[PDB]
Amino acid sequence: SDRVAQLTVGNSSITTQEAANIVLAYGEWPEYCPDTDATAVDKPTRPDVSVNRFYTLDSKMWQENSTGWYWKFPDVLNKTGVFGQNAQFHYLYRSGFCLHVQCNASKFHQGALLVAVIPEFVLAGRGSNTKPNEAPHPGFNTTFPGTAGASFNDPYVLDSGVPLSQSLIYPHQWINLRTNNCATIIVPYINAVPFDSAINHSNFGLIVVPVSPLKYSSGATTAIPITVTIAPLNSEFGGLRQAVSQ
Amino acid sequence: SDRVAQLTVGNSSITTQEAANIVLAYGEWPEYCPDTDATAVDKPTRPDVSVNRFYTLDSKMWQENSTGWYWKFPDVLNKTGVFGQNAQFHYLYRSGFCLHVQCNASKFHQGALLVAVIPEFVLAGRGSNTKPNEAPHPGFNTTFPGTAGASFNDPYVLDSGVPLSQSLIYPHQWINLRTNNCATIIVPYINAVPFDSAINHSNFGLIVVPVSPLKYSSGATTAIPITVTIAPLNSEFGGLRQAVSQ
Amino acid sequence: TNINYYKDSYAASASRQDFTQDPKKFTQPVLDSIRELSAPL
Amino acid sequence: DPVEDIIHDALSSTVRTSGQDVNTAAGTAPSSHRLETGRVPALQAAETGATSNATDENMIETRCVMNRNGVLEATISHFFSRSGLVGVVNLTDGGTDTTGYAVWDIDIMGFVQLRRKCEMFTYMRFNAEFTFVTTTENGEARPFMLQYMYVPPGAPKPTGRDAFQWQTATNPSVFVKLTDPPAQVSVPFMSPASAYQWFYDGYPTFGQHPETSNTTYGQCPNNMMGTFAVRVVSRVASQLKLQTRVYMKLKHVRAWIPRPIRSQPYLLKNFPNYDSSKITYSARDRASIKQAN
Amino acid sequence: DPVEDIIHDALSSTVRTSGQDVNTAAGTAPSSHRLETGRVPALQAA
Ligand SMILES: CCCCCCCCCCCCC/C=C/[C@H](O)[C@H](N)CO
Repeated sequence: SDRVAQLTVGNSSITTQEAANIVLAYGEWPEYCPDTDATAVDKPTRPDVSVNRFYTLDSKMWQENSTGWYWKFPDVLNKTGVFGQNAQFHYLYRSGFCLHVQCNASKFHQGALLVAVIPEFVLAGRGSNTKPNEAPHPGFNTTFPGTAGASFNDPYVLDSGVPLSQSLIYPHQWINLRTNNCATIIVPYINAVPFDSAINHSNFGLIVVPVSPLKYSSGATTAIPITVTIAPLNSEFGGLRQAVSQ
Repeated sequence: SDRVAQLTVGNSSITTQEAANIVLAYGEWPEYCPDTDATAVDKPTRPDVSVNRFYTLDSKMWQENSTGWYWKFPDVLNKTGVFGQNAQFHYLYRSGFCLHVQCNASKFHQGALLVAVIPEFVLAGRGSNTKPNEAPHPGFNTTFPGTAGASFNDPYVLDSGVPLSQSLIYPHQWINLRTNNCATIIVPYINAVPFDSAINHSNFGLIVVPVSPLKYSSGATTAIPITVTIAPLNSEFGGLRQAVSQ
Repeated sequence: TNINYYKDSYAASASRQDFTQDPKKFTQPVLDSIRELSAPL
Repeated sequence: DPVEDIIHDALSSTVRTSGQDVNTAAGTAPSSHRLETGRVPALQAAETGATSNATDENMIETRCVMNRNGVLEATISHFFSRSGLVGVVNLTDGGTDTTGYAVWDIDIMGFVQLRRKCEMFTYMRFNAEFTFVTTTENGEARPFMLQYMYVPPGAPKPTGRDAFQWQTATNPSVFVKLTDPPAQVSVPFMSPASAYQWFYDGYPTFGQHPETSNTTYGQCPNNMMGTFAVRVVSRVASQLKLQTRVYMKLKHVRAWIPRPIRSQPYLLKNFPNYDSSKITYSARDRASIKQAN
Repeated sequence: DPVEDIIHDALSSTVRTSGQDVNTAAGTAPSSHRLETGRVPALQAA
């Protein structure tokens, strides 16, 4: 009576039967820009159906010695979908996402997964050198991995010098393979500015960490994937211009 | 709260705990012959307890290469039960059946079963010859198998030239070994005449087809049976006479 | 308005067409009339 | 009062789906996203035999459409309103054939295109509108006259061209010319039963029934309804090779207990016998599973 | 009126946690034993 779940945005319609409890980040639904705070004097655009779909990212396989994965938003959607072709043509942007991540496993398997959004998820150069002109820094494809989503190198400090043990201050939901095969988050627009660029400023991150390692007795499915389906809500766009890849 | 089920007719009392949802054929309960339509001028008889019992047919074992089974009604009950001794002594007859079929399997097994009643379930000679005097025809024991119930020869066309894919227009209920181990149908009297003979005209058939083959990893119960329990409701009888076997 | 030139009933053509459809006889022939958007089991 | 058990059930032996009249197509109202647990129309249970009621409004961001598409032509009344071929006779009135008459028992199962339609419904009840088109083997019309007598079951069948049965003081007959528009006749529901039956899971008679060849199987007589004879109106033979098609319409039709459509080809008339050696698979064969043409 | 689809969402585009002012620490009331099924605050779902 609570385990089922029906979320439908746009022409999509997702359902999960075993996972339960939608967690809403910070108790505020995603809403449009109010009149009394916007700065973009021109009219913004509200497609509301073409863009507000459940785009599905690629499957990431979970191994018994896996480390973790992460993505950036709205960076994962700039080459694909009408939302991609809408962000390349607009300087300004505002939206609120409905994260949803899936990890299917059998009732004989074990394991858990920490799923959390990370606002303003910067990364950190991995090196003891403090020379300012020779400082190690993460590359572009490392911090903006795109639709694929790169992996971690040391997840215990989130590759940012912040311990994972405290990482539940952020909105989160646990996938645990005994009771739920899926999780979901509805996050509003979190930014100190009413609008922002879409191909420069990522609003937040997402982490999917194998805290408890996948362990199964030999003789079962060995290739467990993880898929994340993402869906913006109450999107905005303004300041039309030419295309810009990056 | 819906998975349990308690059907009790006559001195019997059947229960099934895993199977759910009684399907009633065509949305009309079984009822007696109304006054304004009957033709048998003599009084008919209404035992209502001796005959309205849950008679259990024989168990049919399900193998991994099985084809199907079928029965005919009320032909399966003419040698057994007080209903048998009542149909042999009466030219006319009317009743409405409460089919119920059971197939128990473990939660590690897989398989499905198509259960459906077939009104006026004629059969078909299996042969390319169209010579009218040398036409292949089904034998008596093949079309009236009795309490045992014969098997199919080609179930994809129901041994009647009708594809099984369309066979769900009829009232049906699926046994599927992941969620329900049993099924049930309550069927009224379906006949273009108010009464009929009981040892000549079978009102309908029943089919139990292994659509999805029983598959289990080796090391489990290999002999899966299928039992069908049948129960007439609102029976009638008229035109008493001598015995008639067939 | 349809008219018959004979005093028998079976000489008419389309004496009364009728819209009457009951999907509940075949599509949902169930005892426990399930809810329209809930969990059936 | 003498005993409660007999008055209880008799009082409770009373009668134990009020569908509406749908004139148009079904419209739709809008619908927004709804993100809530407990309420799901997708995850139905088709195993209960019910149809899933996953309506379009309940899956996607639909719109408002006030439809207007008419459902008038899909009803059974106008589905069988088309006339169709039923039989042919071969009245080979010539020098060799010294009969001058041809009798044909009514069996609509003889031709497939009308047969496959009525197979969809197990019990039917209707009134018929027969039509006897008339012509020669060359398609030519000629100045001649024909007689079309219905010979019910039990009637004396005609014996020749000058037979006394053509006096037809009780049997209905149609006297018509060959330079005439086709004769057309309405026919009522003349079954001895309450409704026609295209199927019969048994035998007409009692007694033994063999297992080597069962020619009496599946032959109910309630639909078997006599013969229909034709001659040219003449006591001496005129040399012409005649062949009259007979057509019927179904009107005031009332069906019951829908039946699937037969896919396998027909081989006989009164028996639905297919062939095990050539099972005609309904679907065309594709390349692989994931190669939708 | 010309088309319902545009006025429906616009009317329903309105605004979609009234926490109190806590001056002190949180007190507590007594509680006795309660031996009953169905009601459990321990077995949560973190
Ligand atoms: C003088 C008028 C000639 C036309 C009258 C011929 C009798 C027509 C009776 C129609 C009976 C129902 C239609 C028959 C269908 C099939 O032949 C049978 N149901 C079984 O084969």
